[PDB]
Parts: sequence; structure tokens; C-alpha cells
Amino acid sequence: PTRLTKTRKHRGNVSAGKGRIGKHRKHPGGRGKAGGQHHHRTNLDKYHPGYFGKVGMRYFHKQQNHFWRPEINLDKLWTLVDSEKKDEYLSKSSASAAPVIDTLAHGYGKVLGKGRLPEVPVIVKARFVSKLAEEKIRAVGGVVELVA
Amino acid sequence: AISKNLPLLNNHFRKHWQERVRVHFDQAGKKASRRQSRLRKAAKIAPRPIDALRPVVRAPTVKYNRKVRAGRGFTLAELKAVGIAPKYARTIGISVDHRRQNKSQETFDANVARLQEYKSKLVIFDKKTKASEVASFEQVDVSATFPVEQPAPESGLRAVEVPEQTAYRTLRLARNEKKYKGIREKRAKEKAEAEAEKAK
Amino acid sequence: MAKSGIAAGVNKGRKTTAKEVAPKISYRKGASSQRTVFVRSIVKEVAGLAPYERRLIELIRNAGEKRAKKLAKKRLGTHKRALRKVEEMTQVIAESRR
Amino acid sequence: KTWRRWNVKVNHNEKRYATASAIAASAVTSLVLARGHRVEQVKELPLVVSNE
Amino acid sequence: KKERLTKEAAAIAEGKTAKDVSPKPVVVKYGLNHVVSLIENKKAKLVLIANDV
Amino acid sequence: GAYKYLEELQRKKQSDVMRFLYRVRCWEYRQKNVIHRASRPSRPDKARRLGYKAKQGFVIYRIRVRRGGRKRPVPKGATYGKPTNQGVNQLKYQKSLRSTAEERVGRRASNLRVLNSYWVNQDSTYKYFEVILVDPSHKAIRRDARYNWIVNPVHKHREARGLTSAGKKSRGINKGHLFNKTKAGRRHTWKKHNTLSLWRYRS
RNA sequence: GUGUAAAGUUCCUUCGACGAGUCGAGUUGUUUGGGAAUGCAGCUCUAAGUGGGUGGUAAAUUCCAUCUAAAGCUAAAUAUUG
RNA sequence: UGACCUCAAAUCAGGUAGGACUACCCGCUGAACUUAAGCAUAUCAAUAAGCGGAGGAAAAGAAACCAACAGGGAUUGCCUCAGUAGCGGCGAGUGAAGCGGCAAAAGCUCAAAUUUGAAAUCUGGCGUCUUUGGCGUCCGAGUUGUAAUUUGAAGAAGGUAUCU
Ligand SMILES: [Mg+2]
Ligand SMILES: [Mg+2]
Ligand SMILES: [Mg+2]
Ligand SMILES: [Mg+2]
Ligand SMILES: [Mg+2]
Ligand SMILES: [Mg+2]
Ligand SMILES: [Mg+2]
Ligand SMILES: [Mg+2]
Ligand SMILES: [Mg+2]
Ligand SMILES: [Mg+2]
Ligand SMILES: [Mg+2]
Ligand SMILES: [Mg+2]
Ligand SMILES: [Mg+2]
Ligand SMILES: [Mg+2]
Ligand SMILES: [Mg+2]
Ligand SMILES: [Mg+2]
Ligand SMILES: [Mg+2]
Ligand SMILES: [Mg+2]
Ligand SMILES: [Mg+2]
Ligand SMILES: [Mg+2]
Ligand SMILES: [Mg+2]
Ligand SMILES: [Mg+2]
Ligand SMILES: [Mg+2]
Ligand SMILES: [Mg+2]
Ligand SMILES: [Mg+2]
Ligand SMILES: [Mg+2]
Ligand SMILES: [Mg+2]
Ligand SMILES: [Mg+2]
Ligand SMILES: [Mg+2]
Ligand SMILES: [Mg+2]
Ligand SMILES: [Mg+2]
Ligand SMILES: [Mg+2]
Ligand SMILES: [Mg+2]
Ligand SMILES: [Mg+2]
Ligand SMILES: [Mg+2]
Ligand SMILES: [Mg+2]
Repeated sequence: PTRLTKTRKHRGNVSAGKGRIGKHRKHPGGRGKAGGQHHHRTNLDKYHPGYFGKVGMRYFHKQQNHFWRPEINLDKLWTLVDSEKKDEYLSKSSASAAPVIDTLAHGYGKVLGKGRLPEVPVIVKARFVSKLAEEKIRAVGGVVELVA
Repeated sequence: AISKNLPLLNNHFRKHWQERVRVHFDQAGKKASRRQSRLRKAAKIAPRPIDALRPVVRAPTVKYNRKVRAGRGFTLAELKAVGIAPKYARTIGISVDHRRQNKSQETFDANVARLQEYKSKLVIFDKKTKASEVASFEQVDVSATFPVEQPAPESGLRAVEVPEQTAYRTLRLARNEKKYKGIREKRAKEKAEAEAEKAK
Repeated sequence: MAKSGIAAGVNKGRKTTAKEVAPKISYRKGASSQRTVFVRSIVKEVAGLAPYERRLIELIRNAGEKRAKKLAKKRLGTHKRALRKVEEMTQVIAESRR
Repeated sequence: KTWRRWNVKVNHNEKRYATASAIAASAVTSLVLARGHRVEQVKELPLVVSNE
Repeated sequence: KKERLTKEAAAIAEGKTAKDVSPKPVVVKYGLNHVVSLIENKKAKLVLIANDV
Repeated sequence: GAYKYLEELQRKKQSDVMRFLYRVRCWEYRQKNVIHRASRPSRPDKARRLGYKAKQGFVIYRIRVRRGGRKRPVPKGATYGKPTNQGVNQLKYQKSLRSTAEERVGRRASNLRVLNSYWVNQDSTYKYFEVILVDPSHKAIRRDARYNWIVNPVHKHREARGLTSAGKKSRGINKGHLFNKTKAGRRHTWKKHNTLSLWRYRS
């Protein structure tokens, strides 16, 4: 609402809050990112270091679908087990019958190894796993089965 | 022009952008007229469904392999497996795609089953059919009667079987083999020609 | 099956049960036929050779295989087409030696 | 200009929150009276009538 | 041709195949595509080519 | 038939026979008017390939078009701008000479529809084209189920809008990544990519 | 209805024509996000028949994948200060 | 004494084009102000002005496509991709596409084939009728190719079980 703006409060005061010396002008200092190397260097150097220059190699025609690989950690892995059957699985899981967790079918490419698993065997199906994620899965008596 | 600790912006408004501003005031009007067009199209051809039967196909790329969706038309091989000519299939509510083929059996079998399910519910009228029988039918929605259904992710209990080699080691070895396949093959070819050429 | 069943390495990807694909007739496009072989042989007799093709033959006769290829690439444009043209002009020479 | 913002988005859950709050407020006699409705001769709120 | 077709239409009235009433024609072949195809099939005994095409 | 032989022989443009014929016909076409009516196709096979039929209502014009680039028609070469726009020579027309041939022929025979065109011959000053036109008011065309389409008024002066083969070639109307800018029309694509789309409930 | 007609359906054999100053190459100019060159155009060169194009780093060698140009028509969803 | 080819004439028989409108549409041609705190590449902008051409839509369109997947599948539009890959005195700036969800969905036609046991094709004149046309007839066009038959998804020519 315009009735809440300070434009309504500046009515009657000559300069509308812009100053009598400074005299609000069109574009003192330039337009946009003008003078970033000359008179706005003190701003870009302080607040945006790394702005100028090239780093790394180009990639013509980069298709981001190639690099799709969402991560799921181990402390979040049992959320992919059915909620209505999690508690039964946490009790009756053994080497003979352990829950299967299809991580790709839930939208994940790599299993990472942050956190702790329940000391319960699981079968984790993944495209990729980290070294520590698979070590933690095997320690609880589980296994990682690679899929594609 | 540059001041404070603020993000640096990219506001592409340096052309005559205001001459090309499309405001969709007609969203509700277009929704309503689109619904009316849809009713008219349905009532014109009832009880024949407004939607052609579409196949089910895997989405391409490594990001959408898991998903499966509606394709454009059934392949010539799929229609061949159910004994329908494409020219005939186009006249009984089945969509045809001459461009798609079946490298693998899974999608082919899914679409053959889908065509056979649609074919069992089909009733083709003729001259001997009277309006009493035609009025005995309701216009179904084919997109809902034969929906595209995602295969269920594997879940439940299975025996744990632990290979000696870890999955991480398997992935690392696969990467290494791919990375050095060419140079190893060149090295082996040179070694073989050397040790079988001077050994002549 | 045909893929390695894993997401990395050589021949990566999911295993599927292969189904044999009937080849499309459009893939026969490069194939030659009796009709076109016959018509092209008579047109060669009626038309003859191009000025650069006679120049190519002399270079091949004078043992300039390296020279002929450089000319044939300069004329036709690409190295792949130059190789086929030099091979075609050697076969023309091979058919004039009887 | 016509590309001024005219319609305003409200979170669906908050909109439902407010709808439930208004339905609940319809059963408070003091609120209905302050609202201006001549409801002084209705014996109780909510007023429920038969399906005829 | 009109007279021949009239005779053949008379013959089909009698119930005949109309091929027995008309003898097999022996005529001059013309048409560039037709004659070229005849030559390619070793069917032409003699070809006369115009000099001012 | 003979059309296959005609096709294979016109591809031998540097043979002695074809070179002789091109010399003679270039002289003869240069001796006529810049635009003239051809009593028949000089390449019947090429005309057939492009939709011509030996019927009443199909017309052939031969036209002669000056070769080279497009000199900027500014007086005394002064462009009155920035140095990037000071070029006068080595500038090129964005349409082909085939399209110019088609448009001038269609302008001359304004009662006909330009069906298509083809190259016939060449020298240093001119290229020579034969344009296949169709009469939309002739009943042999109007009653032809394969050529009724060009009678409809959306094909009025299709050669002036770039709807012939040469025009669609010069407009960049092809499929794929090499034609991203011009696939569906260059200016349409630019307008679509430079429009601010604002909805009722802004996202 | 002149349906001994027209069309489709299974299998075998022999075949299977498929667009040239065009593709493609160089260079020049313009243009593009297209970067040893995205498209277009001019000039010079100028093809082939499992050939040709594409596969976003120039080149040769070896493969693979995918389409089938240089001819043509076609409603709807889309645009709309007249 | 007559054909043919090419080229003319007629107030010849019958037709057709031009010009208008401007919001959208298909092309050509084409700036500079402006931004870069100067300025020349760049930017404005493949925009304004100028020229040619349409329709109720236009254009595009049934892959010489996208991809690199377990593959999608004409064209168009929306949301997203994405202010991203990239381009850029790598400065100011600029900048798409594939996938994905949806709206709408629709497919096809020639050229290249000997009808060769029969140019089977078509404009026009004349007559007649039930006239957006049918039938008859006569010139003409057309073999330097008009019909039927095939369009790569195929398909043709023979044989083939018969069925719909
Ligand atoms: Mg004060
Ligand atoms: Mg005052
Ligand atoms: Mg202030
Ligand atoms: Mg003041
Ligand atoms: Mg001061
Ligand atoms: Mg100040
Ligand atoms: Mg920037
Ligand atoms: Mg494929
Ligand atoms: Mg091929
Ligand atoms: Mg030459
Ligand atoms: Mg100027
Ligand atoms: Mg083709
Ligand atoms: Mg320009
Ligand atoms: Mg360039
Ligand atoms: Mg060039
Ligand atoms: Mg095409
Ligand atoms: Mg079109
Ligand atoms: Mg509107
Ligand atoms: Mg209006
Ligand atoms: Mg008159
Ligand atoms: Mg006008
Ligand atoms: Mg300009
Ligand atoms: Mg301005
Ligand atoms: Mg300035
Ligand atoms: Mg200034
Ligand atoms: Mg200045
Ligand atoms: Mg520009
Ligand atoms: Mg303008
Ligand atoms: Mg109108
Ligand atoms: Mg519309
Ligand atoms: Mg159209
Ligand atoms: Mg096709
Ligand atoms: Mg598509
Ligand atoms: Mg730009
Ligand atoms: Mg989609
Ligand atoms: Mg008549």
C-alpha cells in the first residue's frame, strides 16, 4: 500500500529525503555494473572477490542430465522403507529376510555415508555408493547391490 | 552504480521490453473455452472415446530411466503381434508410431498386453447395430481407463548375500578399466606384433 | 545380457532382454541396384571424364599417388572423398591396360 | 500499466486455516451480533434446519 | 479404336472374352520412356531416332 | 525410362557433351530477353522432379539474373554511422539468386502461382533459371486433386514470402540443433524469447 | 447398389528405381549462445552409392549410433492497440 | 501441295493480376540516440524507419530430428530447463537447446517403373439435360509422357491359405 510508504511522510519537506547538497540525480557513478574496475573497485574487491577473470575449462553443449545424481545419506536411508512396515522390519530383519531399499526408484543416484544406521540388515540398491557408506551398511549385516 | 554487500543481478531489461509484455488476463476465460471445446468434441462423436489409446514408453536419458510415460503410438511390430493393421488401427482409436522400434522385450510386452486389454473391451458397431445398443454405452476416458502405471519399486524382504568384492571396489575397477582400455589395447597390440613379428 | 548391469565402466547400463529388430527399408538407402549400375555405366560412356579427372589419371600413371591425393582433395574438398576418387581413377586405368 | 499485479497468492493451508476459523466464529453469538446480524431471536447457534 | 471397342462390346454381349474377336496387335512402338525400356529388355528389333530432338 | 539417363547425364556437367551444350544454350539464352517464356522445359526430368506436369496450366519461364554480391546502395559510399557499418563492398544478399529469379518471374506473370524453379546454366555475369508456374484459374488445375492446393489463397505469391524450396532454404527452415534460431521462423523465435510472460498469480 | 469388382490380411522367392552447380570444401561478408567458424548469402572448386548428413574442439586412422537432404500438402492447441 | 519447331498479331473465345486496411503473420533491408560513467569491438538491435507478400489465423509440420538412455519419436504453445551451457574490450552486457509436466493431436503426396493386347488422361467449342455439374460429339493438349499403379512406415512382380 502507498499510504504506508515514506513518500507520504516526505510531503511538505523540500528534498524528499534526498538531501540539499547531493541533489538526487539521474545516474552518478554510471549504470549497472559500470566502473567495476575503476571507481567501484573498492566495492567489488571487498564484497565480490573473484569477480573478474577466467577459471577452469569451458564445456561446449553441457547437458545437465548427464550429471544427475541426487545424494541420500545413511541417516536418511530408512525413510525410504514403507512407513507402515518400518517398525516390523526393524524387529524381524535378519540375514534370511532383510528389507530391500531401491534408492534409484526413489530418485537417488548415490548413497553417501553420513550418520548411523540401525543395527539391522538391509539390502540397498544404488547406482553409486561411497566407500564409507558401504562399509557401514556391511557392518550392520547388510549389502549394497549395484544397479543401473 | 555498485553499492553495498548485495548480490550482483542480471536483469535483462535493456531492450524495448514493454512492447512485448504478455499478461495472461485470459487464463480463466481460456480455461472455460477450452472446457467447452472439449465438451463439443466429446458430444460430436459419443460414445466413441475422445482419446486414442497411447503406448507406454521409458523416458530417455540417465535422469529419467526410472520413469515410464505415455508414448506417441504403438509400433508396427506391437500391432503386428495383436493382428491389427496400422491403417485399420488408426480407425479404432489406436495410435500408431512408425518411428519407434522395440530393441528390448519389456516395453514390447507391456504394450502388447495394453493393446490386448484395449482390444477385449472394444465393441465395433456396424449397420446391423441399432441406436438402442449404441445408447447402452457411455463415453469412457481412455487415458483413465488404461492409465500409465509406474512399475513398483522393489521392496520387502530378501536374503542377504555379500560378495567378497565390495560394490565400491567394483565401481572403481569398472572406471579404471574404461579409462585405460584404449591404451592397454594399443600396448597389447604393439606387444603382440613385436613378440610375434621378430619371432617369425 | 548386453549391458554390464552397473552404472560405470565399459558397456555400462541396465541389462534388458534383447528383441530382434526388423531392419527398416530406409536403411537400404546407400545400397546399389541393377538399374542404377546399368544407367551409370552407359552415361559414363556417353559423357566421359571431367578435366580434373583426366589430370588425376596422369598423376596416377606417373606414379604420383601422393600427388594425386593432394589434387583430389583440393578438387573434391575432403580427404575421404579424395581417397574414393583416386581409387576410382586407378580402376579406370586398370580397365585401360587390356 | 496493465502488468501491475492484480491477483495475490495465499498459501492453500493458510486459506483453509482461515476458512475453518470463520466457520468456527459463525457459532459464537457475540461475534454474530457484533457482525450486525439480527439473530437475537434465534435460540442457539449453530442454527440447523431440517432437510425439507 | 472406337470401331474395335464397338466390336468388343458386341462380343461381350455374346458372352465371349473379347480377346478372341480382336487379333493381337502388331504396331510401331513410340514414346521415349517406352522405347528405352523396350531396348533395355532386348525387345526392340529396330529403333529409329529423330535427328532434331 | 529415359528420365534416369537424363538425371545421370546432367550430373556430368564437366563432360565434353554437357560443356558444349552449356556453351551453346548460354549464348542463346543471353541473346533473348532477361525474362522470356520457355516453350518447354530444357530439362524435362528436372521439371518432373519439382512437380511439373505436361498439362495445360503448367508454364515455364526462363530468367537471367546478375551474379555477385549486393553493393550497399548508399550515395558515394558514406554510411553515416559507426565503423562496423561502413562496409559497402563484399556485402551479400540474404536471398539466393534462385529466389530473385522466382520473384521477378512471379511478378511478371502475376496471374500464375510460382510452383518451383531450377538452375539451367551459368556464365560470369548471369545465372539462368527456369521457373515452373501453375495457372490457378485453369480448370485442368482446379479439377486436379493433386494441385487444387495451390488455388487456395494462402499460396498467393508464395515465392515472395519464402515458401518455395529456395525461400525455405534461405529462411533456415530445417530440423535440428543447427537451426535453433530459425527453425520456426527467426523473428517469431526472437519475439517468443524476448516476451515477458506474466501470469495472474505471479511465480 | 452393374461389388465374379475394390481394399486389407498370412507365408515364400526374385527384386527394391529413392531428387546435382546439389551435398560437401575453401574463402569473403553478415549473423548466432554456437566457441579452429550456428545459419544465410556471394565467388571458386565440385561429388558418391551402404552412399550421404548429423553426433557442439581443428586433423588422420578405426569403429559405433541415428536419420535419409537437395521435390510437395496438411486441422488443433498459439498470436491478435485492425 | 502439306507437316513440324520457334516466334508474332487480333477490340480473337474465356479468364486472371494490380489497389485498400494494420493489431497479429511471412520475408528483405536497416540505423542512430542510448549503455559502456570517455570511446572505436560490443550494446541498443538481428529493434525503429523503408520495401515485397498473406490469412482468419499466418508460419512450422510428419525427421537427412533428439539423443547416448532400459532410449524417445511430425509441428506449435505454456511451465520448467535457465539468467543456465555458452558468447563477451571475458568489460558493460548477453544467452539458447535436449530431457520432464501439460494444452492440442492427424496424417500423408509426388519424381525416379513398359498401359504397350491398344493415352486407358485432360481444357475448350457445339448439342442436350435434373446445371457448384452429367451425358453425347468434334477439334485441341499430350508420347520431349496425360491416367491407373508405388513413396521407404515401404513397396513391386510371381506364387500363396483362405478369410475380413
Ligand atoms: Mg528536516
Ligand atoms: Mg515549497
Ligand atoms: Mg533518504
Ligand atoms: Mg533541491
Ligand atoms: Mg559536493
Ligand atoms: Mg549523492
Ligand atoms: Mg555477468
Ligand atoms: Mg531408436
Ligand atoms: Mg543407409
Ligand atoms: Mg563451369
Ligand atoms: Mg547510418
Ligand atoms: Mg529423397
Ligand atoms: Mg543485414
Ligand atoms: Mg560464419
Ligand atoms: Mg559458403
Ligand atoms: Mg520433405
Ligand atoms: Mg506448407
Ligand atoms: Mg489477447
Ligand atoms: Mg480484436
Ligand atoms: Mg476478347
Ligand atoms: Mg498491394
Ligand atoms: Mg541492423
Ligand atoms: Mg532509449
Ligand atoms: Mg557512452
Ligand atoms: Mg554519461
Ligand atoms: Mg559521446
Ligand atoms: Mg544484433
Ligand atoms: Mg518497421
Ligand atoms: Mg480477407
Ligand atoms: Mg485457431
Ligand atoms: Mg498453412
Ligand atoms: Mg518420410
Ligand atoms: Mg517432437
Ligand atoms: Mg543479442
Ligand atoms: Mg514433453
Ligand atoms: Mg466436351
